Amino acid sequence: EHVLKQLERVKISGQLSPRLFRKLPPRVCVSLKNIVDEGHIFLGFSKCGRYVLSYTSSFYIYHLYWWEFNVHSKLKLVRQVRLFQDEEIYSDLYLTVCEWPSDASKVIVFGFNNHRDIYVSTVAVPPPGCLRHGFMLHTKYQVVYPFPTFQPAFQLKKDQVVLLNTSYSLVACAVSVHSFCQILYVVTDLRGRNLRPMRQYLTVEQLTLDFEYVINEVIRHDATWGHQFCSFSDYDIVILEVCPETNQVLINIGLLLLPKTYHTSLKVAWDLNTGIFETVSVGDLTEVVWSSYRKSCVDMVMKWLVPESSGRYVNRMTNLADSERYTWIVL
Amino acid sequence: SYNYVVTAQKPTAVNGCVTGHFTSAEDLNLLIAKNTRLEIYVVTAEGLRPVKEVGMYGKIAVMELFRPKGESKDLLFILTAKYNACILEYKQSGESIDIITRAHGNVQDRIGRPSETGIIGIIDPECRMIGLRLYDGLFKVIPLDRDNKELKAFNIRLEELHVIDVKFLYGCQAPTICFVYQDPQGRHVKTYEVSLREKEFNKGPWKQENVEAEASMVIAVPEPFGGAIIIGQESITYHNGDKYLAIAPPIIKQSTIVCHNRVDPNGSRYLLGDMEGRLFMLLLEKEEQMDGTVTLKDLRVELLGETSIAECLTYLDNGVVFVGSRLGDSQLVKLNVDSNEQGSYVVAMETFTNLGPIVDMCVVDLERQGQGQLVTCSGAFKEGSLRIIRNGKLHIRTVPLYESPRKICYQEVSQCFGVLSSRIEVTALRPSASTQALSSSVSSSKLEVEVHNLLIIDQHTFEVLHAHQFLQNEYALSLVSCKLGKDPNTYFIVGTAMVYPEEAEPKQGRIVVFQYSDGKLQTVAEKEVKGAVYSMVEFNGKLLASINSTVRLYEWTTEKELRTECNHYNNIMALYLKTKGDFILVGDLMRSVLLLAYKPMEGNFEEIARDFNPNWMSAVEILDDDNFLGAENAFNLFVCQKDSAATTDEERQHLQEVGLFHLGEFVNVFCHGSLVMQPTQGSVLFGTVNGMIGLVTSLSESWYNLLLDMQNRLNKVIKSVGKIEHSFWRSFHTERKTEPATGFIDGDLIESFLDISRPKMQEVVANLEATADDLIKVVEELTRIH
Amino acid sequence: FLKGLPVYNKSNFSRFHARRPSVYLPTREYPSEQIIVTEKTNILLRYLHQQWDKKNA
Ligand SMILES: CNC(=O)C1CCN(C(=O)c2oc(S(=O)(=O)Nc3ccc(Cl)c4c(Cl)c[nH]c34)cc2C)CC1
Repeated sequence: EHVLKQLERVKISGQLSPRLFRKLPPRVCVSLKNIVDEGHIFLGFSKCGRYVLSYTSSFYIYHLYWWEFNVHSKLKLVRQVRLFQDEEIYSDLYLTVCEWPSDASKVIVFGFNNHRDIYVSTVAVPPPGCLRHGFMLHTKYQVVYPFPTFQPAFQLKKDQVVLLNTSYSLVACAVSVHSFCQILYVVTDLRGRNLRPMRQYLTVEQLTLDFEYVINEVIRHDATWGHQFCSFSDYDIVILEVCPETNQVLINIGLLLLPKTYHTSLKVAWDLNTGIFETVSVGDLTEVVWSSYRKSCVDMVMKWLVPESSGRYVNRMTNLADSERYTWIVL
Repeated sequence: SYNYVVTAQKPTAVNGCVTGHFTSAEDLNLLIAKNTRLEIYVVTAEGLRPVKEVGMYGKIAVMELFRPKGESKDLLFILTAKYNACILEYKQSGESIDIITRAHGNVQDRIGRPSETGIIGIIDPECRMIGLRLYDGLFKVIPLDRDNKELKAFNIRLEELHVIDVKFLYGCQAPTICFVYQDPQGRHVKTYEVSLREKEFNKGPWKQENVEAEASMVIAVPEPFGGAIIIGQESITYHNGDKYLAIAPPIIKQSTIVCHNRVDPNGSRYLLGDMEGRLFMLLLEKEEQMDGTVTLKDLRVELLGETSIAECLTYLDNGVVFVGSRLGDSQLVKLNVDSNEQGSYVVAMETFTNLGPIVDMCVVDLERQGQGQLVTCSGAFKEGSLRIIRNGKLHIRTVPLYESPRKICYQEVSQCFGVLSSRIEVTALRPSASTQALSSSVSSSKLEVEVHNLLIIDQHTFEVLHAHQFLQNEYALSLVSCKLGKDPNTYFIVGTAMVYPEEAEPKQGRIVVFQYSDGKLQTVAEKEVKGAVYSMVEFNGKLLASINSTVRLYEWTTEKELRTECNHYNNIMALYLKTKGDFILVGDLMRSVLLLAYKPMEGNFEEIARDFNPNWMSAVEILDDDNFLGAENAFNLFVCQKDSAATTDEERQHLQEVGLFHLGEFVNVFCHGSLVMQPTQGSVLFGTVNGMIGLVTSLSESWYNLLLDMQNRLNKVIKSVGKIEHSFWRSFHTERKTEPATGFIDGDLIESFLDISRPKMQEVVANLEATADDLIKVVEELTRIH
Repeated sequence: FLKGLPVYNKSNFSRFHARRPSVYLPTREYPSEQIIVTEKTNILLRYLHQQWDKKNA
């Protein structure tokens, strides 16, 4: 219905929201022909809309840079990072960066190259303008042949906690600079400023959960078939929903416990505040598979999905358009 | 920078509308929320009489009156825009007025998307619970059991995810809700039986039925009819069990229905208000069933007459109905059994002045003596008027225009108020100030439907001298009156744009310079510009006309034509322009604010600094050469000052927000001036959509610290109805983040001092010594500014 | 559209033809009769806990 009518309607109504402007096409576009580096691979706009991320991946170095953006002026780089330190990468690798819902002091980058390994490293964002403390952690965790699922939205749904599923645990490392989150009641290296100092001051909680121990305890202390099906072969764990209000996480666990082989499911609610608390919430039966469990879990989470405000959301970028500011860069 | 926000004129746009026996069980009361200004009235023989006006620390979003079992008089549930649900009661002991809070507590979820249609609040007819719709997919339910000390609100997932209107049905064993939601197929009606013991919904009765495409509201008919009525554009349907009745009369088709009310207690008569200020009476015809009950045989609607554009209706005793207007003056129209000769059943009795949306304004001093009065542009469609707000209590001269006023700029040489306005044509619906004028002209450029026209108004008597009409399909965007270049005369520069249904964005525009000679306005020159001229402002004698996403400087040549000089394309939508000296302030629609500079040596724009925060600006003002005030869509004020102390190129081009304040109203325009006769250094006037007019004044560091300490001490000694902390109320709040207000002293709270009891005044300064006289003197000095 | 409109008081508005209210600023305050608290527990957790409790019984 045109944009001028919308402005006229806003002037009197007093209600001006981005949603009402969705119908109109983008306001600013960019050719991305002259404003480009030279082998850069752009990853997308920032949540604030003030930078643009990119990486090179020239062993591999895998540098990443910020890019201050202007509608007509050329992009101006601000920062340069390694993001993979002391790691001789002999594989192609797949990068995907994502920012936290509320916290905007750092971003988490992921690397995806018989057993697999994943490179995850946080990088502090440039100061808006202390202004001195900027860090970047590194760490690698190897996964078993049945590689676990990967889902940023719930992994980073916590304000400063990122949940890493290592196929043997659900370690959730929380980093802050400045008093406890993990037990308020995976090896990580230190970097930043081209130095590796001993860890204002930074913090690392790294609270762990034992999947095998939790499953053993649950089956021992629950389940109808406590007189049979001792021990299991393998299992997969997926996070259903994370509740930052009370610091609780939901995990769906599937097993293949056994001359009788059958597939079974399970669920548990782990409370962050009080550590390792496997409060069971479901018990299934063994019937005469992993893809089926994944499909069931995704359907279950979709059924109960509640929309979240645009203010908080885990933006994921990988390889451009800024919906909030109606910006668009065409490649 | 340090500033001081005070309210010159309280808001006068009606937002909330309720009626019920509140003050006592034996007197009718009429309550109006307006914007954070709740007013209590009582119906008397002489008419509505004021009782009290409590100022809640929040924007009233829901008002409901309910009387739980065992209560002599009704309670009052109020939910602010910041989610501060709280039930209130009015207990008076003799001549002492007291309003205790039954219950209070924030009900913000923090994990939900605000609904498109806004906050909806309802209460069960039996008062079993209170239903709140705040976010998509979640329906907060508050139990009302008054036995325990805690009211545990709990959310219930809503599968619809697109609900529009929710209401509690009547005469059901369990509390049910009937609502209309939207799906890709279309809109639908659905019912849920709410359960508090199970904290979940249940399959409701009279299963969902498809509804019209434009269904917009639901009315819950009481017993003995029961059921619900869904009102939609050119469609009214009543759903109840197997019975289903629908009627689509032609009269309704003209406009949509925006408000409703119940006349008869049994729901046999309803009042419907339209966007064109039409009053419809909705009838339900009943028949004697075989069992001996009522079945609502048929439906029918009638046209009572025309009234001011209504945001609410509330029927009062003896046939008089109060019309709560948001885009115009409210009314106390009364229905008449006998029709008028013209065919109107409704005759007005009283009119309450409403400043309405203050689209634009500009202070003038036509009376000399260094005394200024505010001239604004109120009203939206047919209540459009110019309010001459002088200073006595303020005396306001309303000049009706019967058409929407857009802009205003007073020219002193010809002593006339050049004003933009737009009417609606199909041709002319009603006689408007544009239609009748001493002289009229129509654009002769060779370069329903709304007709735009820059018509001039006299300064003395306000008769419209001339009404110039613009090209067909052309919109009048911005207007300015100033002198250009070397010419001795003054022109009426107006920026216009061209609109076509085919395109969704402007692509052609116009910049025309007018001259009002004698009693006629002529076009000396014009310029065609690709785009729409959102805003214009004189800059050092050059017309700094802003086009879509660009800013330009025009030099008025000797050939009396506009020649562009320099441009600055780094913009998303340049909608606001304020200039001081050689500085320019471009307020982007979605890019916060930017500061520019014009270099005479190079004659080109050179961006100097910019605010990188994401904000949706509504108006921008440059308080000084350093402090730039701004107001955003979230009803908050923020001031960002250019920083030169830091010796860094990046820091030099960085604007840091050093002030934050949640004003609580949508600011439309800023203008420099004051209403008093010619401690604080400067004053700025701002107008809101709710009609509130306020002043922003700078303070020295010492005075700001003193007033901040005084306000902090005052908070302890002043009680807030609803138990809402002032710090939380004024704390800058928006979807992205919310931080405590800084650098802004709430003048309204400060003015409360010198009005509190003497022991309270002493307790405020008990150990500050300042005694009490000094505080009173400084407060009176601060008050004297406005 | 005939009229038999309600009359709550036969005398109200009878003498219509033969000023904003004073502001209310309270100094004293009485204890709140009750408090309103939202439920922070995720509804999914509540649903699953209810289902498991029902199964246990
Ligand atoms: C592979 N299927 C999809 O991508 C579909 C279903 C999931 N989806 C969402 O709506 C959504 O995803 C997340 S998430 O945590 O970032 N990712 C995530 C969550 C939960 C599960 Cl069970 C899985 C599985 Cl299995 C793979 N990724 C998952 C959050 C949300 C609101 C995107 C479309």
